Amino acid sequence: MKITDLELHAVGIPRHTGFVNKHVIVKIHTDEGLTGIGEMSDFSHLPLYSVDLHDLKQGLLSILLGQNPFDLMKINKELTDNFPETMYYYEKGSFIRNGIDNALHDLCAKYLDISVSDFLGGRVKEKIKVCYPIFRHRFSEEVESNLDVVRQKLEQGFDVFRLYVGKNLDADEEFLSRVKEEFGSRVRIKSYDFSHLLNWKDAHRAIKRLTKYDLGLEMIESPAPRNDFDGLYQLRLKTDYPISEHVWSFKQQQEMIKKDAIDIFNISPVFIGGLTSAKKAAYAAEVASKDVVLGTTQELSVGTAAMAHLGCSLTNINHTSDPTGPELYVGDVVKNRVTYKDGYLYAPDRSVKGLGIELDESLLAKYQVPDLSWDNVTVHQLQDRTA
Amino acid sequence: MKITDLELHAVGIPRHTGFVNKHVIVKIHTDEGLTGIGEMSDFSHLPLYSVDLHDLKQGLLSILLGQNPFDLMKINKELTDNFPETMYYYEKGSFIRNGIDNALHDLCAKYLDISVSDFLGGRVKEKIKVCYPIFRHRFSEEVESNLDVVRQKLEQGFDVFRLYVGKNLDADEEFLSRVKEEFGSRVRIKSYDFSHLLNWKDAHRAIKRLTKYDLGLEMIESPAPRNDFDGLYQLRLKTDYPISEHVWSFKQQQEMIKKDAIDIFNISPVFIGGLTSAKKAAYAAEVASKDVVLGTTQELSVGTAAMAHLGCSLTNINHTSDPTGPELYVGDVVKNRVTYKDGYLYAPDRSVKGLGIELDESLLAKYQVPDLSWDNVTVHQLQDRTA
Amino acid sequence: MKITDLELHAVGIPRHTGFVNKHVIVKIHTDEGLTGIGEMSDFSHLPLYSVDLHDLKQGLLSILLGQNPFDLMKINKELTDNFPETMYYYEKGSFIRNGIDNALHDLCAKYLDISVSDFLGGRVKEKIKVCYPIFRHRFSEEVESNLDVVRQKLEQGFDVFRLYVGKNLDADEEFLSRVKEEFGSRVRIKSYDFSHLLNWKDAHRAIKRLTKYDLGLEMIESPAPRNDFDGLYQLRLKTDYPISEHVWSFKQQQEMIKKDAIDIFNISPVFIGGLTSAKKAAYAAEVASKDVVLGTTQELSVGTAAMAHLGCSLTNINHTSDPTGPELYVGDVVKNRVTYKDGYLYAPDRSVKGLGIELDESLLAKYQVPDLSWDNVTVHQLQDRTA
Amino acid sequence: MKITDLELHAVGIPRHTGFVNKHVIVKIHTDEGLTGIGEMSDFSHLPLYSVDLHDLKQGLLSILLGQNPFDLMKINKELTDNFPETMYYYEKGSFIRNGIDNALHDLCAKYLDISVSDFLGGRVKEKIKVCYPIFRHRFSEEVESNLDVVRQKLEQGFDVFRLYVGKNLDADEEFLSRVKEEFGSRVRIKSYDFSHLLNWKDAHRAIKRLTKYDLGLEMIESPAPRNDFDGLYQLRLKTDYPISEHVWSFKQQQEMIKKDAIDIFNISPVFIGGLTSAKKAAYAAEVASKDVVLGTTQELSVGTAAMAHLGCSLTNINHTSDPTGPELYVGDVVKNRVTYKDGYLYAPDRSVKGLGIELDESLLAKYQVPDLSWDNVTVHQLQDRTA
Ligand SMILES: [Mg+2]
Ligand SMILES: [Mg+2]
Ligand SMILES: [Mg+2]
Ligand SMILES: [Mg+2]
Repeated sequence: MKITDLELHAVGIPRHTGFVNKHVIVKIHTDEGLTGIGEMSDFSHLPLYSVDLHDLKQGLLSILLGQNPFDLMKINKELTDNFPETMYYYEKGSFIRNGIDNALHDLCAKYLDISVSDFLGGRVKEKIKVCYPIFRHRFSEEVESNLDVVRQKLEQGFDVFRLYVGKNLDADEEFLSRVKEEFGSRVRIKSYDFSHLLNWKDAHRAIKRLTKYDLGLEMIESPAPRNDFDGLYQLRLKTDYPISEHVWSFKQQQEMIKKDAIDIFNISPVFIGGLTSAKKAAYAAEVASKDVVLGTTQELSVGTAAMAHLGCSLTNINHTSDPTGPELYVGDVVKNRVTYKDGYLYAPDRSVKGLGIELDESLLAKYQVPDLSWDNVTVHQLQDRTA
Repeated sequence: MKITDLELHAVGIPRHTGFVNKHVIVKIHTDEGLTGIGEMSDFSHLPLYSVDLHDLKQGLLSILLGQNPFDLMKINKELTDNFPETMYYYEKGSFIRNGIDNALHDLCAKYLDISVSDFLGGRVKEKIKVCYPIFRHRFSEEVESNLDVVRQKLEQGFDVFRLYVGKNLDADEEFLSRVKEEFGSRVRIKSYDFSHLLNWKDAHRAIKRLTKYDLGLEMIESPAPRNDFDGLYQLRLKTDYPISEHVWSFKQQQEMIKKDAIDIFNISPVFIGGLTSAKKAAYAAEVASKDVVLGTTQELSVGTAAMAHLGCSLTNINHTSDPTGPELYVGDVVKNRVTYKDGYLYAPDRSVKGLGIELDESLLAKYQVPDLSWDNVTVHQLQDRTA
Repeated sequence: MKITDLELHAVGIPRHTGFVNKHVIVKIHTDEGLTGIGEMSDFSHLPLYSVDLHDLKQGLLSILLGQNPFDLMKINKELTDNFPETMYYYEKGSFIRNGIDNALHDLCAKYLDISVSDFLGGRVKEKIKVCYPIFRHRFSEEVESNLDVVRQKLEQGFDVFRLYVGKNLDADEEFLSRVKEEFGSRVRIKSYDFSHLLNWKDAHRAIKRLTKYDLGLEMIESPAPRNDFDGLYQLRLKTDYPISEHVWSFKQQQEMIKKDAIDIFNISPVFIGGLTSAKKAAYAAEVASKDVVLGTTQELSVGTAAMAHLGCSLTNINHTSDPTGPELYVGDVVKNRVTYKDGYLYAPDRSVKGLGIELDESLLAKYQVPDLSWDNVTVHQLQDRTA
Repeated sequence: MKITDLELHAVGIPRHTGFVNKHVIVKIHTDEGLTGIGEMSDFSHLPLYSVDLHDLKQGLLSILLGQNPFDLMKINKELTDNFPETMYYYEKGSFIRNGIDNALHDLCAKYLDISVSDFLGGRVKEKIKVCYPIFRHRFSEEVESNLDVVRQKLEQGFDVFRLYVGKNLDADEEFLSRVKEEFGSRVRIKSYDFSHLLNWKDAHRAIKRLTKYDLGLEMIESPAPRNDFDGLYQLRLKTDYPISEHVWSFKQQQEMIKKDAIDIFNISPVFIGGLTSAKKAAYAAEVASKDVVLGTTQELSVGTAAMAHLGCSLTNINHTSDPTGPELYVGDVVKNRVTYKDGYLYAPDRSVKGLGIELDESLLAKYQVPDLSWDNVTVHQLQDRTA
């Protein structure tokens, strides 16, 4: 059993918010004809440059060609050796490793005729509560529109959301006020995400005024600059609400643990390099008796299926998670998208081999994009995921 | 696919040193007729009391009955809930969880017709260098005999050993002197193990005089009392040689990491609760960029096969490990013991499904013991594994 | 005065060691016809992926178009906003910002008819002592060859070198022994560079044995993993020799200062984002009363000219620096390379406007490369700069 | 291009408050006839002794004679070597270095026929919000008068002020109450300045009662004794409002950074030694991701012009600054004072070469003073700037 070829299909898929993300669907071929599919999710984050996929294919084939897909530890080591962890939230090399590693999980699972679930430790639950995102307001005039989103998604079953805040505290507070005002306890906003936009003492003042509205608030996320472990700690000591932060590298996670800087570790395959790396981060968190939430970069059904399996295998997830990609994207690349019911992400059928997903070549062709080049976008738009 | 029954076979197997250990071979039965075998290795450690196996079977069946053997995360959680981690090196509950978890790995692997290796991440190497133990000298008159052991095992292929020290520094030094004297660089003693017998400043003085003899010394092990994280740290700062310590609980490992108390994490399934728990500890160590060595309690071929698979899957093992059970025990319970060649433990045939081991009912019956009751043994003998 | 267009010329230039690096020569055009030239130096470092220059041109033009080249603070802010600092040594976005910022310095200087020197604070000296690099030995058989290099460069005027160590301590020591042996005090090796390959306690042991040879040793560089501020500190407390480390981001530099983790801050434009960013790092170091050495990634004459001006403006450089690119590369892209005499890098003629360098279109065309795609190279080769 | 002579013109200029300050206007002459003008601002601060200007001219000429005005790094080094930093807020040597360095910027800019702005990094903005000062009340009877000042300056365009507090908390509170009472939200008091008069726990109690009045409060300044880094830290942890402190020396700034003692670094050329030193402090603050406010000692138009250019070049100024000298002084020494409109300090015309200011010899002669000798003044008056 050995890898013989690799395919990288770039796609451009807009969201209902109008923001257009580019992803790369991965295909790993073997000698026995079995193919694994994966996803390098959302390359549309800073820095403002793009990876050459023709070159990337050679590099990855160079690493993978002839390897036994079951040597995940070995292969992941070589992937990390060629794509070092950078201590940065959106390292494109992490998205790359993720697409390879999750495609390998698909490949291995299909080969054994089992669900990726049974290759990750099984099930602890069959679905995980998630939340729909309301992107940050920079102006008060954006509030009304986001209120329609709440009203609309709530009707479709999502009773839990999360709010990106920090750029205009007045608009943030206005939105929260309007929500409480109109839906009362019908809607919950499980977290206010600062996206590392504020220094901790500034986050502290903002947290203090935003938490006047507690609609089932579960955590405050990224309330300090990237890698400001000490800032996170001081803030963790000053706020009653749990402090969550994303895990984008092992070194960074080690440091937050040593400093006891946070309460909840937001782990998501795409930012840490894949399912193999996510399990490592998750287990490190378990060993440290730390809570975990399944974060997201908002991925397509292939990626969401992968994280769904992993998510339903974790025993230390006691809060609402964030993957709602398929609901946010107007398009997708599979025959049947992962399912969301009542604000819950369902783990794919445990009977279906592999990821429990199937590619739709017509959709691939439809959303096909020549490369990962950027479009006219502003820094603010990239940070807020707006258009 | 569901568990229907459980069997616990107690065996008494003496070592060439004369010390007699009791183990429990595990059998987990399923509805589809597939059975997984495991090992609760070496119950012959303090405290001086024994577990009732009739009662234990009911308790474990109570947890396992009807469960899907693939729900390792779920099952391990319940096992931990019923057998809490105690922060003690020889918690018998850990040996118990270990036998269940490794039998589950055997069961799952057999079911998918693959080697436990392919269920643990694959292979990074095919064998791991190990060392033969020379138990501690309490009197100078024990030296000559242990020299015969070195001479004899060296001839059989083991060129690396490890020495338990601390009770009689004169005898320790005498042995080391005699070895260097007779074998020169032909034999290596990769570590001096204090077994937590000394307070750190005492270990420091002992380390200082013992390290006059460096026959390829790789680490100093357990040079501080159990759980003395600060003592380990101070000592780690005063010694050039790496400091290794056993991982017997997640809380304990978390603390050694936060304090950066050691250089090498000695991880072994039996002391942490099984393959699932060992992978967690191993990954926590990887996330912390810490070195790892595969420790041991000296197990039979069933247990050694399990650790062998795990060992050959780890990427952060850069020193000599310790599992040499089958070489130390006069007896075993399998048709073909795991193989040792040139001081290397070979991972079982990757083609053979499961653990790659086969029980020999005649041997089970031969070494069969009514229970895990103790024999006339002294505290010193239990700490040193002597007779 | 405003920017109207941008040009990115990729070149492939091999070294005498055989390693082939790819660089990008930058041209920023203005409405008044004045053009500034810059250099995005050495993209041939991990991670193993490449940036699309067609896309990059649009992104950068998007930021620069219409801007007044004199608004360095403003422009650098926007550059950082689009290419966030990642806490990683070889962030390609940093190389990119560097090429833009140094071309802007060239543009502004030419506009005022002055040397970039007079735009950076003037001169403190006219030349800076540098050292020629001897790349790391992985095998003893590589020693003889590197000895020829020493003998040969020494004859050409370089009496100071630096050695990359860490992978084969025996070969390192062998080389050092042979040098001392053959040249006595004629040659100096100002530093042993570990390239973050070892954990600090391991570096400590290595440092201890390598420093048996002190041929004018000035510093130990990168003796701890990337961003291991605490490891650097502990080591700084255990070694008499100064500890130097590269500055690859402001956050990272801030942390090393707060922890007093090192003795010498190795600052180089290419890794921190340009001359503007390097001055900031340099001034931060001055405010902290910390020593500074001008590091390097080994750049062409355009980049070397830029760093030369900056280097001769600093008052806190009291050790030998590292930029010897033009001596290491078989080719270059200018009419007259920067000059090295007696192991000193000379700052370009202070009378010549701009960088004091001139592009040679024929050379640009000669070493022209279609893109920044990778060639068959190994991880080891990328870390050691060998072929 | 070389310096040939120096002139120091002492002037005495009273404020509308009646306090009389002495300044020294600087003139640096060159061989090519180009002259740079500068300002050693406000010598009227403790300690109670004065510098001999005849002697000072010899000393400075001794340092400057024959030097190339463009060697700012070199010259500033020599200036610091002759006028060491003392860790004291009002070190007269700092005022001296400032006048020389800013005159050198004027000289260099004129020489290149550009604005000092284009010699400091360009523009990030064209004006900076500033505040008018209300000096501290020692008695309740001083309140009414200061209320007239608010009412009057507000009418002239200044809607933001700052209040010096600490000696009579009752009068402080009375003033604040009266302001809120009469102007509501029309006037803002961006900061309460303690002038290091109180120990931190005392400042904490005072802060607690004064902040009952929040008229757009932006920061609490100098709430701890001079150089009490630990006191600033403890207080920074107990107050929600940002803590700002002046930067009077590199060593002091380094220490506040290492201890993370404050939120806002108040940087002003006069207290740190000039534009060159201010940029260093500013960049150190940028590298540390710390906020900055342009402080002041209240300077004439020459000095205010200099700081204006620097201020409009900084990217990390996100609060209201303090330079309002020309509005506070009844007299000045230029043909056209820097302009203030709507509480904003405007950067001098970017088209005018140099500082964008012109000396008025008649005014120099008018406010001419024989020396910097003191007049009958009390300690309280010197601390509060009252008469
Ligand atoms: Mg995303
Ligand atoms: Mg044992
Ligand atoms: Mg380089
Ligand atoms: Mg003053």
